[PDB]
Amino acid sequence: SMEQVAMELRLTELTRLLRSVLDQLQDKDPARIFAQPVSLKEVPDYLDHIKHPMDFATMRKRLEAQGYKNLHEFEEDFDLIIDNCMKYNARDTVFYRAAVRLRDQGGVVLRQARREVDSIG
Repeated sequence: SMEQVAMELRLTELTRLLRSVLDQLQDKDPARIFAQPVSLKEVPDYLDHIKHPMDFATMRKRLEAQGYKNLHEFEEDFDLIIDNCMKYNARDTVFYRAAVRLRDQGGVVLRQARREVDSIG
């Protein structure tokens, strides 16, 4: 149908905007601490601690399959990255501190993304 196509174009455009959002958030992680999944070869107990692992490469795969229906879904995944880290790692670690800085810096980007998503519909 024509409606299915229009819906698909909206999803494609959301995907375009989320790709730009994802790029901007990942720039706030210049150490690349959150770029890839935590290695289960190197942290073999990780899944005993963290039930829903997340990372920027895994988000990017979902994004490119147009797997985010709305900004809320994308934000859920970004929040997992931060929140997982802040649980597994102690306050005095470069990992925890990196997550805090990512959260604080990403807040700004996500604030305007929400306005853009609502504005353009």
